[PDB]
Amino acid sequence: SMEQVAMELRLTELTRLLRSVLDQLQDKDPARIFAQPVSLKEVPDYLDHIKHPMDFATMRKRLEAQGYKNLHEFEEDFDLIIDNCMKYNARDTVFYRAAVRLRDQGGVVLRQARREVDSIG
Repeated sequence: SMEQVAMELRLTELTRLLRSVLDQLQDKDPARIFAQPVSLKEVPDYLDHIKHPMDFATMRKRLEAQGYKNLHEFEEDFDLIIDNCMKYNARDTVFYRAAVRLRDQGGVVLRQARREVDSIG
């Protein structure tokens, strides 16, 4: 149908906007701490601690499959990255501190994204 096509154009455009959001958030992680999945070879007990692992490469795979239906879903994944790190790592660690800085800096980007998503529909 023509409606399914229109719906698909909207998803494609959301995917375009979320790609730009993802790039901007990932720039706030210059140490690349959150770039890839925590390695189960190197942290063999990880899944005993963290039930839903997340990282920027994993988000990017979902994004490029047009797997985010709305900004809420995308934000859920970004928040997992931060919240998983803040649980597994102690306060006095470069990892925890990196997550705090990512959360704080990302807030700004995500605030305007929400306005853009609502504004453009």
